[PDB]
Amino acid sequence: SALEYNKIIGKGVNIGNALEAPFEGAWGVRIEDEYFEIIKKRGFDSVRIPIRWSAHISEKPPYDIDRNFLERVKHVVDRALENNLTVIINTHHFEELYQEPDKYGNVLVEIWRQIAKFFKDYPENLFFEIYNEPAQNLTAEKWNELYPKVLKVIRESNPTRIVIIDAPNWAHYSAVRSLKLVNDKRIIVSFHYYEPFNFTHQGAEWVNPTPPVGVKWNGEEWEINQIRSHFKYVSDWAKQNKVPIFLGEFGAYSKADMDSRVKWTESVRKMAEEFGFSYAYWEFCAGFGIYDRWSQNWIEPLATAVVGE
Ligand code: NI
Ligand code: NI
Repeated sequence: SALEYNKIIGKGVNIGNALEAPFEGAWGVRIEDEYFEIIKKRGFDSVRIPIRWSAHISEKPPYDIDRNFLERVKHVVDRALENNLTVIINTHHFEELYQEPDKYGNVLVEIWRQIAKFFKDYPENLFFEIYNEPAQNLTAEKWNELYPKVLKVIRESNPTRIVIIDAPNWAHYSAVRSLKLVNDKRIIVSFHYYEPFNFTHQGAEWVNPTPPVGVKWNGEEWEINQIRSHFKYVSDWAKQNKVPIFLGEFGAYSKADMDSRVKWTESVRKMAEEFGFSYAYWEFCAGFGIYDRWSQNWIEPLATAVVGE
């Protein structure tokens, strides 16, 4: 039945550079109501909404999320659900957790206690995702310890809602094997795919050091074969552990030449489809965007590379 839920993720897109910034709009995107209609009409099944809850909580236990922030996330979720999209909400960019997980693990626990309580009565097509891209000091070991704790508390108020568990090491495809799965029939494991990194993140200012621009991805056979090896590796593991897979982010930065981006994106997307993985493109309208807010239209053929059909 987890597999049937994964199928309602289907074809997805992240709304990035929005609520996972230190505040909404700081990174260039404010989520407009009309985007959900636009995304649904284009052919997507789902949206994934990164959210930096840790920027809108009290310092003192039990770390109350600010009420106006919760109402803003409720509005966004509501608009997406009213467009009959599956919705995934996460916690994202919890900077202290990356550095000091032992110290901040219980804050993540309490954030999730509140969100889970707030959304408990929501329809089944709202999924929760405990944390985006565990990495740094939140090691595979420490993540295997923390995530079941958060899940326990989500389950107290939401006994059956799908919960997405990311692989550690920035949700690298390889990191799937280092995940210790709990016995829960309502989880989906997620990886993010940006290989080759030198191509998808060429010119990216936020990476140190910035890989140089001008890197090509040609869609040759050995290149395609590379994607298949990575995805077969995840599939093999997922089949053995009886767990659905969500490719929760993939995309190539717009400093890459468009032709390469199109071929890479189409290839990655077709590979996720080949192995039965749901997916969410990174991302809707910012630096990796498939939608142009100024021209008010999809960027083609990259959008088609994502959506297919
Ligand atoms: Ni705030
Ligand atoms: Ni509203």
